[PDB]
Formats: sequence, C-alpha cells, structure tokens
Amino acid sequence: AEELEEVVMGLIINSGQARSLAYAALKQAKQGDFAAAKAMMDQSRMALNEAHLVQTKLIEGDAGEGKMKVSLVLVHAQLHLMTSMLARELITELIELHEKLKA
Amino acid sequence: AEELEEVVMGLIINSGQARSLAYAALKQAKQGDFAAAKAMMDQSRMALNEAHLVQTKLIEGDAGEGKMKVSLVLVHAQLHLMTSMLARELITELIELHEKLKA
Amino acid sequence: AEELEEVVMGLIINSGQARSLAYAALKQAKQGDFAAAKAMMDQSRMALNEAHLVQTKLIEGDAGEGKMKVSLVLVHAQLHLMTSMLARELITELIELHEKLKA
Repeated sequence: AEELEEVVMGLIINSGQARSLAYAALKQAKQGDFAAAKAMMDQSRMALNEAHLVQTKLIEGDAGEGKMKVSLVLVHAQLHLMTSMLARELITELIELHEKLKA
Repeated sequence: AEELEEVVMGLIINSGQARSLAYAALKQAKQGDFAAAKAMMDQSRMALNEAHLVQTKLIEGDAGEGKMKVSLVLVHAQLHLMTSMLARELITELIELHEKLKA
Repeated sequence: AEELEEVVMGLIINSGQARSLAYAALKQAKQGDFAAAKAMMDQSRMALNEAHLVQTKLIEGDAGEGKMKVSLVLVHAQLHLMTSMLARELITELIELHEKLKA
C-alpha cells in the first residue's frame, strides 16, 4: 500500500545497499585493507540495524487486526533483510579469515 | 492458526537456536576446539532435521484443499528454516577451513 | 496455477540444482581442482541467471492487475532463488579462499 509499498522499496534498496557494502568490505580485505574492511562492515551493520528496526515496527505494529504474524508484503521485505543480514554476518566471518591468513 | 501459529513460533525459535548453536560452533573453532565445534555442528543439524521434518509435514499435509504449494504462514517458517539451514551449512564449511588453517 | 505452478517447480528444481552444482564446485576445490571448480561455478551462475531471468518476467509481468509487488507463489520461488544465489556467491568466496590457502 501507499507507505507500506514505498517503505518496502526502501527496505529492499537498503538491504541491497547493505549487501553491496558488505561485498565491498570483503573486496577491501582482499586488497589487504583491514581498516577499510572494518569501517565498511560497521556501516553495513548500521544500515541493517536501521532496516531491521523499521521491519520490527512493521511486524509488531503492522497487522491491523489482532494476529501478529506477517503479510505478503512483509514476508518479501523479511526475505531481503534476512538474506542481507545473513550475507553480511557470513561475509564478516570471511573477512576475519582473511585477517588470520595474513594479507 | 492455533497450532499452526504456535508451531511456527516453535519452528522460528528452533531455527534461531540452530543458528545460535552453529555460530557458537564456529566460535569454538576460533578457540582451536575442533572437538566441541564438531559436537555443536552435529547437534545443530539434528535440531534442523527435526525442524525440517515438521515443516515437510506441514508443506505436504498442510493445504487442506487440493494444491500442495504453501501458505503465508509456511513461507515465513520456510524463510527461517531455509536461512538457518543455509547458514549452518556455510558455517560448517567455514569451520572446516579453520581446521585446514591449523589452530 | 497451471504454468505458474509448474514454472515454480522448475525454478525450485533449478535453484536446487544450482546449489548442488555450487557445493560440488567447492568439493572440487577441496580436492585441489581449481579448474573444475571454476567450470562448475561458471555453469552454476548460468543456471541461476536463467532462473533469475524467468523470475524477473514473473515479478514484472506477473501481477495481472496494476501492482508490481509479488504473489504467494512468487515469494516461494524468490526464497529458493535468493537462497541459492546467495549460497552460490558465498561458496564462490569460499572457493577463492581455498585457492589462497595453496592446494
């Protein structure tokens, strides 16, 4: 719907940007730039945190009537956010491995 | 609905616990504890397997009328389970890498 | 529905095959076969690309009436595709690490 629909687009874009930043963070690690990787990861998380917070309000205050479940719309947003958050967390682990290797 | 709704909560919690155990398993690997990591991974999988089995019954025996597809509710459960299973599988790979590194 | 339902099954199978190929690609890397890993990854991506293209047509040309959003059915397909694509991308990163790790 109006906002919910426009809000989802923002969430999808935000989630996509989060992943983009995360992959970029990893790329920095490959170049041996741990400092930039850490900075990129930190920002990536903040983007996700804000996105997750918005989704939480939706999931909690969404359902007009009773039930708390979710909606077709929310599920789509959750899919992007869940994927992005997971990607970012795993990417963080991958970056840590690069540090252990040396570079 | 009654059970389905309560069942989903259990699945979501179970999926979340699965991931939690998986991340913890990885943490053990970082401490150089391959034995504990393996034990944690094994338990993580068992939790997922039981969760997946419940979802399968849902997906197969859910749809009251004809169609086998899924439902708004099932999709949400699948999202958590799919994310958790994938996370756990990737985490397993990450742990194996730690073993190859040494520690 | 008829096609959409049958199309989803194809997408789910394709997504599953994509992941299967990706994991197999990783396995090749463990055996120290970077050439086979690369070949498997390339094919995995092509499978996903074709799958993603089909989903795009669905998401863009699906909704019979106005709205572009998604449908219960599409979300399910997106879940598998999103999971598979992410898995494959992360697996690619994991394979690159194996190459850096010698073998």
